[PDB]
Amino acid sequence: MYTFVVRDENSSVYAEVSRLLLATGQWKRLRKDNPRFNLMLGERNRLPFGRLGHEPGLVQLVNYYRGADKLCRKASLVKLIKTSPELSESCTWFPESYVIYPTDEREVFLAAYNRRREGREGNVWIAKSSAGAKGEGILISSEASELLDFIDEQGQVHVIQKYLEKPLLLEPGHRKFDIRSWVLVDHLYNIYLYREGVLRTSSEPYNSANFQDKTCHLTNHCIQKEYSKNYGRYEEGNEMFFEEFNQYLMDALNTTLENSILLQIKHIIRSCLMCIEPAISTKHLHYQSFQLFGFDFMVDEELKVWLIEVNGAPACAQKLYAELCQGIVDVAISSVFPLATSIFIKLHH
Amino acid sequence: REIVHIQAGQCGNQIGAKFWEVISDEHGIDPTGSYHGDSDLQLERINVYYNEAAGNKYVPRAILVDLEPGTMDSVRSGPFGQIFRPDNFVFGQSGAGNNWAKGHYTEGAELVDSVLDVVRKESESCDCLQGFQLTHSLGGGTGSGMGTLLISKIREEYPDRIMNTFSVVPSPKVSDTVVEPYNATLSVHQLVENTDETYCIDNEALYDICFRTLKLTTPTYGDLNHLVSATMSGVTTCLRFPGQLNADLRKLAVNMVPFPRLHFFMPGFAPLTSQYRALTVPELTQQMFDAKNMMAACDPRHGRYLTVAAVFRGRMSMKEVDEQMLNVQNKNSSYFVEWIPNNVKTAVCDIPPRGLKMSATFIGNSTAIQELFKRISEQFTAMFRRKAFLHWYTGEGMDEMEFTEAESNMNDLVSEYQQYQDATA
Amino acid sequence: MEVIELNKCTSGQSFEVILKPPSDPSLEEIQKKLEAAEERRKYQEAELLKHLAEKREHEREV
Amino acid sequence: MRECISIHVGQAGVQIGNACWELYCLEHGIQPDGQMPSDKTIGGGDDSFNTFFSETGAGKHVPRAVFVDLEPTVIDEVRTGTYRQLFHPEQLITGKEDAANNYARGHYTIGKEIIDLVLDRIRKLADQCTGLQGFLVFHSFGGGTGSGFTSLLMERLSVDYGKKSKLEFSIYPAPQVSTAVVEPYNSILTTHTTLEHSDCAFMVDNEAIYDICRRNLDIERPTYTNLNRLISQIVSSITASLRFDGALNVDLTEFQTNLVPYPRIHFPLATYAPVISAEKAYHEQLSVAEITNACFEPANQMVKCDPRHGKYMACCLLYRGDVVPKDVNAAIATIKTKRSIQFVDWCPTGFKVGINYQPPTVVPGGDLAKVQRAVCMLSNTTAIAEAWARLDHKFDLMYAKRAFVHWYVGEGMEEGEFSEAREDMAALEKDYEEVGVD
Ligand SMILES: Nc1nc2c(ncn2[C@@H]2O[C@H](COP(=O)(O)OP(=O)(O)OP(=O)(O)O)[C@@H](O)[C@H]2O)c(=O)[nH]1
Ligand SMILES: Nc1ncnc2c1ncn2[C@@H]1O[C@H](COP(=O)(O)OP(=O)(O)CP(=O)(O)O)[C@@H](O)[C@H]1O
Ligand SMILES: COc1cccc(-c2cc(N3CCc4cc(OC)c(OC)cc4C3)nc(N)n2)c1
Ligand SMILES: Nc1nc2c(ncn2[C@@H]2O[C@H](COP(=O)(O)OP(=O)(O)O)[C@@H](O)[C@H]2O)c(=O)[nH]1
Ligand SMILES: [Ca+2]
Ligand SMILES: [Ca+2]
Ligand SMILES: [Ca+2]
Ligand SMILES: [Ca+2]
Ligand SMILES: [Mg+2]
Ligand SMILES: [Mg+2]
Ligand SMILES: [Mg+2]
Repeated sequence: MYTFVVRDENSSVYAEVSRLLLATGQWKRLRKDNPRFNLMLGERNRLPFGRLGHEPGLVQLVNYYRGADKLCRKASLVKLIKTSPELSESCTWFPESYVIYPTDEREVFLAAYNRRREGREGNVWIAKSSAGAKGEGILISSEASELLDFIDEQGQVHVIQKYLEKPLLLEPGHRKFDIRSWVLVDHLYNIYLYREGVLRTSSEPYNSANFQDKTCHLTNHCIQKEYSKNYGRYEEGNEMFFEEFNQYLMDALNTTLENSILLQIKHIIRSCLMCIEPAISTKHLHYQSFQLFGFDFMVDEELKVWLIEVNGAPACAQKLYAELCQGIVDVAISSVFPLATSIFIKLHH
Repeated sequence: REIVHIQAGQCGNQIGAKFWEVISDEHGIDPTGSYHGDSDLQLERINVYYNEAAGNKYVPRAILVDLEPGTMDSVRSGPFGQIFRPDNFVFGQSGAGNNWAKGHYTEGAELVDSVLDVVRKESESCDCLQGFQLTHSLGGGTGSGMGTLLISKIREEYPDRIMNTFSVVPSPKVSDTVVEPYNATLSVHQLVENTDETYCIDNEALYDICFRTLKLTTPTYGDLNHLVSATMSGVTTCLRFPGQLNADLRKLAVNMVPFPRLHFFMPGFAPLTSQYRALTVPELTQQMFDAKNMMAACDPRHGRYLTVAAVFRGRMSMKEVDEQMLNVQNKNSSYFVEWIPNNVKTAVCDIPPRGLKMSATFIGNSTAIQELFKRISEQFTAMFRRKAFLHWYTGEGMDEMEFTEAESNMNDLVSEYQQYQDATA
Repeated sequence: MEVIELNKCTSGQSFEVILKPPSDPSLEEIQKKLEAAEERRKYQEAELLKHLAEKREHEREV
Repeated sequence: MRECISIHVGQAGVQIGNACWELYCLEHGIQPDGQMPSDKTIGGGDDSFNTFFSETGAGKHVPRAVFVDLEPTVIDEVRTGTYRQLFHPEQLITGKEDAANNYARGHYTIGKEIIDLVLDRIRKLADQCTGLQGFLVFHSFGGGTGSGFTSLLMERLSVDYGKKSKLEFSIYPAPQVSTAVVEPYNSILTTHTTLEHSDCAFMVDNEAIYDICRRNLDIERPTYTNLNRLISQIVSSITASLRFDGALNVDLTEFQTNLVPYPRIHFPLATYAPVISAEKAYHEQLSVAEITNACFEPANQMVKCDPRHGKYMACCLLYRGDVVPKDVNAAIATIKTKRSIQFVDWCPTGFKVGINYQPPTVVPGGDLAKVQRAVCMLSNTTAIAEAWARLDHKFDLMYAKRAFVHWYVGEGMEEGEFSEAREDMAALEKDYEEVGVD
């Protein structure tokens, strides 16, 4: 029977996967450093890809795609989109973003801000960086000087991205949101979209004139639960699931989630992952790879979808751990190591 | 690269005689020393254990030692008795009375010089001496006491040559006398320092195998020796036949012994015989890793493997042995140390033994071998705390403080085996 | 994709295609160490034969 | 003309040398008795093949080679084999007992006893050279002779032939075909002491050759004979520029100039295609673009690793057979638009290409099929460092417990050399990290 190893202790998702593989009766867990394994639930940093696929007579699988960081680091993602002919600077679903080191794009960022300033176009901007987690490291302003000054104050890379001033606002609440989608890519590079997403909801009413407040413009669950008094006023945990959001769109705007938003989502997922397919694919490699991705989108008031970031080590929604984690084993693991309807939308390419 | 064989004492000379019977058959040499074989592959590496002599005869490079003529008189009259060089019988008259001190310090000391004289002559006619192998028991007096004495004298004259032994370990279930744990403990201290490889053949295991698995309600020493000679044929098979891989005693020791003192191996054999059904590779592999096929009464699941070597003989689906070897490891991957990578090696010799189409020999350096020494240490202390039977030894000049030292070193040996059973990466 | 320095003969050809331009020990010192390991080898051997010599004393002491 | 002397050390080196020289003779139309009907310069000449073969008045063509093993059974097969007549006795040097996979035994204990004789016999061939270029040393990382004595030989060759280039063909250890667990120790030890003395080393992982043989030749359990005849093809393609008329890689110095910008990082990755079975009676011959594309499939590399996640410092395309420059450029243009090929910023993004019109030669009754065209790509990519990491990790696991170390100390070594060599590999691994990441 098959063997596997855990090398990430702080992993919510794969904690259940190792839990559920053990209960199968055909899987055996080993120490964090026994190479005689079939599957590696590897670590988020410096995973030793070079030491995989060199154990005789052992098919070796790993839950991460070497090189997928180029899509999951904010600075690299920008350069991937802007320098990839498959995506190009003419990208309709990515906000005009620039990579700013405190190679560099400082002038060219000011270049459009000036043209925009003279044109009375709401030149409101946001700066971000992958290092600052837990809602720390985030600045929004209307003129570069105040933003670029924050970038130089720190010592790591930062990207300046056009803050979207006209988000789709839910009612009752007149409040903001983002959408999280989970996508599984298996060893064959089939793209599987989990049929269940979630809206991370803002519990405070949107305010365009006032970004002084540090909770009316960000909604990563953690921020709302620690810096907002209305965590849960409308729905359990600032998390609205698709059934409800679909019904809301039908009633309020006479459309469906599938038509108005989810088509654009499926297109962006395919576009992003197929752009990098030749650089990370492991089809003829001595080891195979799969990986779970968490795409974060947002919707504007014209029902256009925008990709904001891609997270390569994502947590799941509490209710959906069981179903999702069972889906990985079915498609990602058992597909390689067979045993004695579906929850995924196969994004065909 | 020639090997010099030595057999000392009753046990040593009798398992030795069967060893020469077996390999002599495998190579096609009759009791008179004449080759009558079908393949030239039998002869390519025949020099390894035989000299070529006047009249196109092959003579075993063997030396026969005992302090009493009884067992050696039998050998000369046995099946292959006339194969050995008559000049290589060096036997005393008095005996050792199952007394380690008599073989090591008094009676043996008198005869030892005569033994090394024969060693030198065998060594002087060797193109490139590779090392020595000794067959002997650790419970008697000649094989145990004199055998470890000879080992000490050989290392003095050939300090850069490999010294290996097939040592039969005593057990109350197949016991000749009660002072057997005393002689064993004293011998082991010598083997820990002056041998490179010791194959621990435990008579308890040979009995259980003969009685429990082979369904022999009353085994004889002949029944146990059939298994011991079968193992020795299997351990030496790669050296005795033109085998794809290049097997050398020092190259083998380097790959099997990660620490100088932990050089005590568990032999194994499969199938266990005393039938015609072709045994399949699935069956050969799972047997050799079973406790029931081990020649040392130790549970491999109560320890860990430092190194392992499984040796397969015959024409067989070699792709299948690989598939299965890699299968049996996955089933027992917890019982292989993680800090010696790729510590399970496999060799195949196309020529099977006599009467079997496929066989397999197992050589393992497992930390569970301590269970044997712990068993011997208990029997030793049970008597030593009351100093029982010591007068047999103090009467030959020994001091009880040599006993205390030996006891301590073997409990040290156990402690060292425990160190690496718990070590991790 | 420029092709340059194309040489050719009856046996074959060779050339270069560019797509994007750029953006002491001595003998004595050895001999000593082989000897330094040799002398270390002898010391281990002497220490062995001394340990054995000590055990020859004890043998005939008994 | 400028001569090259091949030195084959240990079992692996010797047996691979047998494969290469067998192949060389067939490629040059030399018979096993050393006669060459096509050579009209009797008793001499400065032709291109003379870089590897000398000529006698009797018309025999003799490899400029030395074989050396610390035990004779392997070289004995040379002295009695098909090409026994090719070599004369003093070219073949043998000891009596081997190094038992012990680097220390090969370098120190036994090395000291035989080094002088070997050098003397090498000097006897250098004296027959008008303009010796350097040495090609074939050996294994794992064996005691191949690792320990080779390093000793390399050290003294740098002293006695100071300004002459030295190239290595090194067999990287693989569990599938090895019977030794200490090979990681010998690999790190020999690399450390040989690194400063080698100008260019072509490393071949036996794991790569093993899978290539069973995947592409459907051989269920390859032998050393299977592996060596495949390796010889690659070795031949690499050395063909020295033996045939040409413009690219005609001096050993050019290998260093074309493939090695930094001295320490001198391990080019070889990739070879097409490998085709002789059992497939009729095969769809592969185009120039298909075999050139195949040069970027890790399954065809001599060392399993992912160049996509490293950076290139140089690249040479060595075609043999019916190839013309136009078809090469077509493939390269297509390939660059479909593959992840990033060069370091301080080097040009270009390929140095060479073509010999003679198609690859296969030994009669071999496992390989004759093909219309083949290519061997030589790439200096940082991704090859993966092989060092693998090895460094195995070294670390055993050394933390000092497993097997007593076998080396007993032969005269100090534990310091273990950590001293391992520290050198640490720098080397970090040197590769500097050049190719971020
Ligand atoms: N490709 C290939 N590798 C070989 C061959 N023979 C040995 N090797 C490699 O070398 C290792 C065994 O050591 P050898 O090279 O045979 O021995 P050595 O280098 O002469 O050193 P000693 O045997 O100790 O004298 C194996 O693990 C292989 O990796 C061969 O014929 N072909
Ligand atoms: N272009 C844009 N327009 C509007 N809002 C934006 C935006 N870019 C970022 N945001 C805000 O920032 C938040 C997401 O930040 P981001 O996802 O980059 O931080 P993060 O990656 O550290 C949290 P996680 O790791 O859980 O994804 C959202 O709540 C969103 O409101
Ligand atoms: C008592 O004196 C002797 C005499 C003859 C042999 C031995 C012996 C055998 C042995 N066997 C058998 C063959 C073999 C071959 C291998 O590869 C080529 C291998 O892997 C390196 C392991 C084995 C396992 N192992 C050790 N240590 N000694 C001892
Ligand atoms: N396997 C086997 N073991 C034996 C044989 N004879 C004796 N022994 C073992 O050796 C012990 C007796 O020692 P003995 O052979 O008399 O030693 P000796 O005095 O040197 O010949 C017993 O405990 C047995 O375990 C034999 O024929 N076969
Ligand atoms: Ca007397
Ligand atoms: Ca004398
Ligand atoms: Ca000529
Ligand atoms: Ca130099
Ligand atoms: Mg993030
Ligand atoms: Mg008796
Ligand atoms: Mg050898």
